[PDB]
Amino acid sequence: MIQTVVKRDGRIVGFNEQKIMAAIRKAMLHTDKGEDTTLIEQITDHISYRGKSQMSVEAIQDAIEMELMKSARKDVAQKYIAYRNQRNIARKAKTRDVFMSIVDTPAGMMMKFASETTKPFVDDYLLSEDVRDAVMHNYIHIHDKDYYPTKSLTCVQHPLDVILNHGFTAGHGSSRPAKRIETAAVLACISLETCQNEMHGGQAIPAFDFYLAPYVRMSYQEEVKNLEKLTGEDLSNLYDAPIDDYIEKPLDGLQGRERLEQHAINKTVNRVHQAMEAFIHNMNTIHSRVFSSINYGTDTSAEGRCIMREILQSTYQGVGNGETAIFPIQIWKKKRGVNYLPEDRNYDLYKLACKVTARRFFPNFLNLDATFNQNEKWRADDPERYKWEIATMGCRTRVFEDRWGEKTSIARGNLSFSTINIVKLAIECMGIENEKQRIDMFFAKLDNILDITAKQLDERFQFQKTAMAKQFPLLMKYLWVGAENLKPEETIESVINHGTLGIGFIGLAECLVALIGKHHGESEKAQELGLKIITYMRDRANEFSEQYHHNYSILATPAEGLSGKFTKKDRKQFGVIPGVTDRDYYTNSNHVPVYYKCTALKKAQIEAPYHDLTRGGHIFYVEINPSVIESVVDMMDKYNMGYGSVN
Amino acid sequence: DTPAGMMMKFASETTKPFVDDYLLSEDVRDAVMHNYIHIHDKDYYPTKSLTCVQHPLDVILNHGFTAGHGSSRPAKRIETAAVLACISLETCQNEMHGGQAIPAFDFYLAPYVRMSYQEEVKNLEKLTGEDLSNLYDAPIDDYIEKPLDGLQGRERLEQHAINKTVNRVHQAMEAFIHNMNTIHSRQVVFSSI
Amino acid sequence: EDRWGEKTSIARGNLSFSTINIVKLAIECMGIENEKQRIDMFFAKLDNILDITAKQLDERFQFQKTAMAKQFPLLMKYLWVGAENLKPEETIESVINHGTLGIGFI
Amino acid sequence: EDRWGEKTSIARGNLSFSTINIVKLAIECMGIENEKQRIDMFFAKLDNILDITAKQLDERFQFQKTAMAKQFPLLMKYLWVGAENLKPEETIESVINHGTLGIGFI
Ligand SMILES: Nc1ncnc2c1ncn2[C@H]1C[C@H](O)[C@@H](COP(=O)(O)OP(=O)(O)OP(=O)(O)O)O1
Ligand SMILES: Nc1ncnc2c1ncn2[C@H]1C[C@H](O)[C@@H](COP(=O)(O)OP(=O)(O)OP(=O)(O)O)O1
Ligand SMILES: Nc1ncnc2c1ncn2[C@H]1C[C@H](O)[C@@H](COP(=O)(O)OP(=O)(O)OP(=O)(O)O)O1
Ligand SMILES: Nc1ncnc2c1ncn2[C@H]1C[C@H](O)[C@@H](COP(=O)(O)OP(=O)(O)OP(=O)(O)O)O1
Ligand SMILES: [Mg+2]
Ligand SMILES: [Mg+2]
Repeated sequence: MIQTVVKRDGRIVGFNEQKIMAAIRKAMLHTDKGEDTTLIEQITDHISYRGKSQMSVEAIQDAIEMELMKSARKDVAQKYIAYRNQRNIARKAKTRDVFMSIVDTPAGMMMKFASETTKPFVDDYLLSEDVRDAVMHNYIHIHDKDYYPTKSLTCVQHPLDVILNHGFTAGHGSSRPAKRIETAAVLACISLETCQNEMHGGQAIPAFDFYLAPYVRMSYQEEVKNLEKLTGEDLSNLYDAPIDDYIEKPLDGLQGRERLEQHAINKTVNRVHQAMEAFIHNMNTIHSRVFSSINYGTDTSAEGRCIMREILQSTYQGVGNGETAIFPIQIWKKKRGVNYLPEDRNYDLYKLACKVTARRFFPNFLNLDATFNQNEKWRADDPERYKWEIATMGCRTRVFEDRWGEKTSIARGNLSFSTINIVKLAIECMGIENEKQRIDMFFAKLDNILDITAKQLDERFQFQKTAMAKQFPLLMKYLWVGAENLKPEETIESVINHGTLGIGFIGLAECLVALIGKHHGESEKAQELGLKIITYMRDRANEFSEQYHHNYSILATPAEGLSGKFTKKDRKQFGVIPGVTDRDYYTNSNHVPVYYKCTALKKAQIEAPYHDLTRGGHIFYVEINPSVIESVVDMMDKYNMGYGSVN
Repeated sequence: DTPAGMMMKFASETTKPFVDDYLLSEDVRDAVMHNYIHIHDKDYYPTKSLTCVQHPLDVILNHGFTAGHGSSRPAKRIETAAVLACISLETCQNEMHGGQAIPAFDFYLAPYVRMSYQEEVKNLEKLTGEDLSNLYDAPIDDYIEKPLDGLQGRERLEQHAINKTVNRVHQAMEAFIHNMNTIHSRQVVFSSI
Repeated sequence: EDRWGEKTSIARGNLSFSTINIVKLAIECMGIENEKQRIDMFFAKLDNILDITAKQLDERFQFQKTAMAKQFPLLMKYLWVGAENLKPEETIESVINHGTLGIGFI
Repeated sequence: EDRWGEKTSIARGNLSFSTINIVKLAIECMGIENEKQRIDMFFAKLDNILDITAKQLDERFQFQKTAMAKQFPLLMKYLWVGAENLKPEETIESVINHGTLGIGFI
């Protein structure tokens, strides 16, 4: 018969026939009709005989189920199997993640639960038939689909002046306008964190130096007032006294009323340094607990320069014990006539920026001299000229133009963006040996996929309106264009049509190899064909914008949540192809593949003429001494490069 | 109506049936269904979380903390200790499902009022060149602020430092309250002191 | 209080708690007409419900162990009682017992 | 070692210990012709004997507590770990779990 049973943990025990009987009985006492031991005895006798003298618990339960689903009582088997499976799932939850398979920080687990429970229901009940079929067959990717039922937007550029000047009331929390540098930075961090919860993208602050400039003078005035209180003097003429720069100088060797004109500047510099050092640590820890971007560089004043040189020296020492800071993402705004040439006003700040980018990976560089960035309403004497300087985010997104409004990049943002796979569009028509027919079929299918993605974006726009203003407290009261005439229970459809709808692509080297012998980085004809298809998409986007009364733009997708979710589903359907579906990850939107070795000059020369057709966003990533960064910035200046992120 | 609220509702509704059907016993489920017992925070059952903790602030103030990729040096004033306390209270809320409390607020924040008193004195020494080495550990009965209507020598150079220390602790005690109240927009963290 | 520690309210908290419905038991014990047998039946039901509640709390405690210290970064490195002698991959069994279990009523 | 205390060896000792006869279990498993079956039977009997021994040690532990500290003046006033916090009439339950239980073999 059977002598020994091995438990699950590993213990060895003697065979006990009164254990199978009591287990079958508890499955017979949960059905419509129970039974006495008439069949239990037969099952146990059959199991005990025909054994191996040593059996496991699972090896006995398998036999129990096999016997139960074989003798006239198939209703006890289906109660036995389900209970066994539930107990197995319960025991597998002590060291694994079974609950995610059925459908580490607790907040992350809850967010994953929400995303997984939301995605399929949106995929089924909200999308139309044609768009659903297009999405199913690995054609188009709808970014942040989990947040679809929450009629949410992507990002916005914060007009920090409103908050800093009038105060903000969000819920039961109200805050007055600031009066020094130790509160303006905190209020900026509060605004970023608050608006992050209301949108599924990043947060950016344009004109970082301009907004905080007025709060460097206030600290100086407070220090002067406190300095004249213990001496009984009268320093009323120093309040509006112009200052060349807030440079710290040693105090020894002076006396009188010119010695205390420097103590105030010294302590003002110290306070501004501490404030800018707290900003970085806060925006790093909050993310490590939020996509944050700050752009600055086009201010010429003693206060803006002080802020720009304190931030650029607190980002040099790093965080903690010298560690580099991942956030916030810092961007330098370079213009011809402000801080570029050696004789311009802020050349030393530019030199410091180039030095810091060689140790701490930041800042980036945004070129204001490009054709698509220049604005005609700019004059370097208006104190509010920052409204006409373009700003970008760390997520590679641009919103400058507008067909029914001003050409500004403040208080505007993205509404939605979707990505179109074109490598499959090339493999699906790789069979043809004649080039002309192959290209014609490629274009014919590209037209249809573009129409489908435009219809999907229009439908998502139609769903995103009908959202009450109260659902977004901070965004639709202080941080959007017309968000000052909207009642709490009023639809935002009267101001929603000021954002950007993005159409992106992933992979162009692969498409050309699946089309012609090589990619754009080796063959000129492939480069011409790629430029042609990009221009065709841009013209179709213009037609869509004219037809649907919206704004459409072409984007180079950042490839942060779509790096791999396009090539596995093509390997499983088309097989391994040399140089196309044999690398793991597709190459980026229009870059140069990381394996085709090139120099910076050739890469820049080939990749430059795409930025004029990628108005929705583009990057110039170069892998690698301040001289190297200076050369990179000069190379960007020589061409129409819009955004660069050399490290 | 806020997106975070909708996501949390989805997550809780997803979690509850799994807890009912896979993790509870048969006698517990019958009592739960027949309106006998109520299990608090059942939506957080799969996340093996705790409810409450009393924060020891001296550990994170004398030394620093390294959570994730961030780091922080030990506090050296009153305008950074009151911020590190907020950071700890907001960071530990996402790892539990209850409330956060700070015991002995006065004891924990006391050793930094004195450090604030020793920097204004240093600035005064740098301005009016003296030594002032005996003012550091002078036993102060109270940090009360009074007007400077008539003083001279080493008696108004010691009241001025007290005035500045009081003005710097007021602006941090109000910042603590404002920061803990404004977590509604950014459920608001349940905090006690 | 602590049966295996010191009377310290620092670095300690609650693990979980459940509440017990008392009024339903009293409504169930309402057809009795002796004023002395009714209270005895109420107590008999209350004892069983308390036993089930304690069993549920113990089972939740057993599940709450086997949790790695690395999914509670700040709590199990600085803020808990013995957190300092723990490693990221170790479970919190050795220090979890300083918390409390709660039985409620309404 | 200590699962609920520090890893010291001062003021700690042994509560009781019991020994298990292994040779008799092997003599009983001697008529089996197959070697692997013999070893499996030996382990099956050893597991049961270990369970009974642990039960006996736990029962003796339960009896050993509820002993007044007055019965061991010096030991429960100065020599034990948690002593000096105990009244003469208080039992030693709170400080008895720092000892060790012993299973032995020959
Ligand atoms: N001692 C045994 N002798 C024979 N078969 C056994 C024995 N123990 C378990 N089995 C087999 C046959 C039973 O139908 C089946 C159910 O096991 P069960 O008695 O619930 O044990 P278990 O390992 O789950 O223990 P527990 O639930 O008490 O921790 O396992
Ligand atoms: N309520 C029930 N309904 C149906 N079948 C049951 C029920 N209770 C027990 N059984 C059956 C299937 C089980 O595998 C067997 C023994 O029950 P049980 O000991 O609870 O299961 P188990 O061994 O899978 O659990 P565990 O892993 O928790 O020890 O009897
Ligand atoms: N808002 C904040 N969020 C997170 N960390 C912060 C914040 N503000 C300050 N910190 C950090 C910066 C330091 O690492 C630490 C202590 O600050 P602080 O007292 O200025 O120390 P320190 O030694 O760097 O000062 P200093 O060099 O200016 O004399 O707290
Ligand atoms: N961390 C914070 N979070 C939110 N609001 C804050 C925070 N810190 C300060 N505040 C609020 C408090 C005030 O309402 C507002 C401006 O503070 P502050 O610069 O001290 O000016 P004030 O109006 O209090 O001036 P004064 O104290 O001179 O009268 O910001
Ligand atoms: Mg510092
Ligand atoms: Mg104030």
